[PDB]
Amino acid sequence: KIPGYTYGETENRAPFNLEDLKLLKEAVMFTAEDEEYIQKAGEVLEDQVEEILDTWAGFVGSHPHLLYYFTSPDGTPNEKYLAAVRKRFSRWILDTSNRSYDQAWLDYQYEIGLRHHRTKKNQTDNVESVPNIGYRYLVAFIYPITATMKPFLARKGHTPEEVEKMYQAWFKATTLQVALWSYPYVKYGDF
Amino acid sequence: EKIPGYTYGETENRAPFNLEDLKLLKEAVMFTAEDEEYIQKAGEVLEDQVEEILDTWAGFVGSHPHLLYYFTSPDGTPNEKYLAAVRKRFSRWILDTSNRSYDQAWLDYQYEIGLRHHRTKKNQTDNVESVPNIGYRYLVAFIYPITATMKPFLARKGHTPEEVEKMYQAWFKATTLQVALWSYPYVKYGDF
Ligand code: HEM
Ligand code: HEM
Ligand SMILES: [C-]#N
Ligand SMILES: [C-]#N
Repeated sequence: KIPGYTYGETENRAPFNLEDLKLLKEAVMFTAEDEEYIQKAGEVLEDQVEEILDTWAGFVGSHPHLLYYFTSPDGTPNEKYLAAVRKRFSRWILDTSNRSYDQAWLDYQYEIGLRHHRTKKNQTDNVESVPNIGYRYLVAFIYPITATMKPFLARKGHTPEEVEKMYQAWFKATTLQVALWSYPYVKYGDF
Repeated sequence: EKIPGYTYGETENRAPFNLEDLKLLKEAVMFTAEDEEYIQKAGEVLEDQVEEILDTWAGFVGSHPHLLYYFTSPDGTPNEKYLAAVRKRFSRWILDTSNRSYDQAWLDYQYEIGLRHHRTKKNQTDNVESVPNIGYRYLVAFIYPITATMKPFLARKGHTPEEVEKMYQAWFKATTLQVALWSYPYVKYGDF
């Protein structure tokens, strides 16, 4: 198993539904063309995940105010926390590429938002760490997530056109997800 | 000659986020002095194309009833006065993003723009009757179509793909940065 990974088995139903999802996909310009290319992105990234995770960890770890969110109260990084999240983040790369974007997917998107937010942060791994990840950084991270993926998307010999389409699909899907993850952060009724 | 409703540098509130917050947020979006240079270049490329850009942007918003919704009168039809007034301020925002120093005045206006999408100030600037709040989910979503809209225009002055990529990436970073700041009035106090 992947510890803490509970896709399909969340305690809550998401507060957004399939119509909300359709409308949000429209807002990020996501179509059947992106369904095709996000799946291809999975195929390309799957065997590169260790290097992708090393790069992502390098980014977070190089900024004290970001590594902060994985620290124990004494200010030192909690390596068990980092390692447990790494395994779930690795799986998220595959889920983004392979899962149907349906009710189960929406339920887990609500869960991931809850886990960055004070509602559930630190509970999954039973760690003691900072209580909340400020929302400002969830939005900001859309950029470095896409920048991290981009070079890896070129490494299986796909055409420049195909690489660009995979990258754009990844950007749309990341944006879509972060928008959903805002739910527990947003003043009730303003989402 | 004054753009109605455009109050850059003269807003009523100091932003709740400061220049140190901004430094740290720039780090999170990988925005550096290099991007300052490339966003200025993007400005130079985009400036004389703004009418086409605005038509393209309006076309996207107008293409989906649930998006055009945010500019509608109670009868469900677009408020053309509202669209036209916002268009002029959006045109200016393209230039500001490219040309202003991201300093305290800039931060203060980012708080203002957030407040104007939010129920706090929406519809007050133009004194219109429209929908009370733009759901935050769409502000985040729109990071994508903003970048997709700018991309082809960034290539229309003969720059190489490598140069267009640097301008595009700078625009993407700067748009993300701004939407992150605009979340402030939407986010539960203490969670931003
Ligand atoms: C585009 C934005 C982001 C993406 C795509 C992302 C991705 C993920 C994923 C896939 C997980 C595991 C979800 C699961 O439990 O199955 C996770 C958890 C986590 N992320 Fe992020 N993340 C983002 C923003 C952030 C930011 C800004 C930080 C600040 C460093 C951060 C730090 C963490 C932490 C500390 C956890 C563990 C939360 C917990 O205690 O459950 N993430 N993230
Ligand atoms: C990346 C996201 C967005 C960007 C860059 C953007 C840009 C802008 C700008 C520059 C303005 C004028 C600011 C000023 O008053 O000086 C504005 C206002 C406005 N925008 Fe957006 N916008 C975004 C998201 C959205 C969304 C999702 C909608 C929904 C259709 C929307 C609809 C509106 C409306 C209705 C106004 C007028 C608000 C008021 O009553 O003052 N915007 N936007
Ligand atoms: C999150 N990493
Ligand atoms: C906003 N348009």
